Amino acid sequence: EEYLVHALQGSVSSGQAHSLTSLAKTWAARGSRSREPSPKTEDNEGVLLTEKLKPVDYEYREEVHWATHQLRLGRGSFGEVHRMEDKQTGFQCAVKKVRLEVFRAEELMACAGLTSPRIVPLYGAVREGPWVNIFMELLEGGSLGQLVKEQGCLPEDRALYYLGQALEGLEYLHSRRILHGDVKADNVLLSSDGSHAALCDFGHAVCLQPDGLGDYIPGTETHMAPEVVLGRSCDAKVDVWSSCCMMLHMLNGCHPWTQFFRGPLCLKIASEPPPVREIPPSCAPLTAQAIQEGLRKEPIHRVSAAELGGKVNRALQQVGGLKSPWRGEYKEPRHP
Ligand SMILES: Nc1ncnc2c1ncn2[C@@H]1O[C@H](COP(=O)(O)OP(=O)(O)OP(O)(O)=S)[C@@H](O)[C@H]1O
Ligand SMILES: [Mg+2]
Repeated sequence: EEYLVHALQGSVSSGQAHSLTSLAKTWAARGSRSREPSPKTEDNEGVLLTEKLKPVDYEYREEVHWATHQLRLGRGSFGEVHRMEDKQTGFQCAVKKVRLEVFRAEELMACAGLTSPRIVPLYGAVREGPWVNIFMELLEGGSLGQLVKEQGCLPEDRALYYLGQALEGLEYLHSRRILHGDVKADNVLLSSDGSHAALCDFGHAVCLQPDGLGDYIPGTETHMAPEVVLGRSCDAKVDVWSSCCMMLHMLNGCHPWTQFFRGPLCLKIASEPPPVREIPPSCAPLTAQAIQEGLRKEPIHRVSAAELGGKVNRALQQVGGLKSPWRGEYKEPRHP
């Protein structure tokens, strides 16, 4: 690895996941470093995983070999995301811009090389000094979070449908010993037609060591599982808890806890019963039952992503499949 990395450094190369991953480890180390003076030559290095993004003489600089266009797609706690165009190939994709000082190699490790349709393909990453750029398929339907905001709430059938696809994605991750670390609506991306969903945002991902146990800071407070808050050992079940919080979010048009408690929520999530009281009463028995098994406080008793995927698939059948329209009528969220 050490020899490989040395070769990659200073250059933007076409290559494969492991190369990107190995280089990304060096980036995390440099982000921790003390403030230094800017040199005259700003380091430009990375690797791209598709020939639709082409370096030129081992360089890939914004406003030279590529550019952003139009308004921002979105911004989370760590990165701004834009549409982009490669000036050589004309290819369009998304860029997530992250400062080196907050970057984590795991964000790439957790999705470079993967090939689930429920996970955004990673196209590569290059850095211009402290500016990290992460390239990935552009999805024109926005985030599930944006949809929930627009529509107010989602119908039970849309909610079940998307939760199911998320769990397909989590099962793929979990079987590869990857924890997503921040499952929520804002980190699920949609097609133009709203038919396909894919997980994004591996900024809080951790690579579960062969043990299958974890380092792990959670991404979003409202979606934290009790075992996390209690500071105990964490596994993939953490994600299924999160997915059920996202489920509640879609149904009620608001995160769990929020309407009832003022932060911090660590105390509450640990102290209180799981927020199954926030399951709408109008929900079908199989929906309520899935959400309840996913919000078991003891992770050992909590269902796996695969197990829950089954339950929610059947619950969708019970409500009579995906009938509701895409971008339908507004639904008033639960009020406090
Ligand atoms: N590939 C993409 N295509 C379209 N929109 C995207 C894409 N990636 C991200 N977005 C949007 O940009 C937002 C922020 O991107 P994220 O990757 O979630 O960044 P982030 O939330 O800062 O990451 P964390 O907090 O470090 S896990 C998402 O909520 C989406 O709305
Ligand atoms: Mg995000």
